[PDB]
Amino acid sequence: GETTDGVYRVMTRRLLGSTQVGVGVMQEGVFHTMWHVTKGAALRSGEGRLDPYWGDVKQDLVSYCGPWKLDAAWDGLSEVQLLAVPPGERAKNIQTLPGIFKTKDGDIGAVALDYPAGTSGSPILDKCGRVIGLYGNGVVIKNGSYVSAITQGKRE
Amino acid sequence: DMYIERAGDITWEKDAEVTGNSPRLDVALDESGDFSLVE
Ligand SMILES: N#Cc1n[nH]c2ccccc12
Repeated sequence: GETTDGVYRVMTRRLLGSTQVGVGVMQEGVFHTMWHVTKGAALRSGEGRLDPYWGDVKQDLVSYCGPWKLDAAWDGLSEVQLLAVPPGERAKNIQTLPGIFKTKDGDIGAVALDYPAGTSGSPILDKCGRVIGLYGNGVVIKNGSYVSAITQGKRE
Repeated sequence: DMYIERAGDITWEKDAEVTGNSPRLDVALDESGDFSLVE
């Protein structure tokens, strides 16, 4: 199927009509998404099949056709862009300065941007266009607004 | 059954809409991959 680098919508026809359950990144022949989008299921790309290769429920990440390829990191200082791909809507870049999730195991960048659940897997990019993580796993804070972690995998 | 459809190139956009705050939050990550707030 389509193996060109880029951002893709993850769709299902199991529910009413065609529903967008999430988003992902195709880079170096590998499709990268969040685990909660596909639950590790196989994916179709035209007549072709994409099989899961690596996944981890705790990181909430999964790669297809090969190992995780994205290894850029947020520098802790600069603005970034969420390349949001909302259901039924055109891809749109949104620029923001990340906040931080402080955990017992270290700090992680976070983006305070609100999109439908089916936008999960949309990439967060640095100024060089490198994917520093995926949007869609985070928390609901005091006033009801959503804050996503900048979730990045490890390149073996 | 799940399928993928191309949605665009991954590039930085000069003159993109700038929005969103930068909160510093104490969070916990459980074995199921769910984040929660620690207070
Ligand atoms: N709850 C909730 C969510 N609101 N917006 C989201 C975007 C991605 C993943 C989850 C959510």
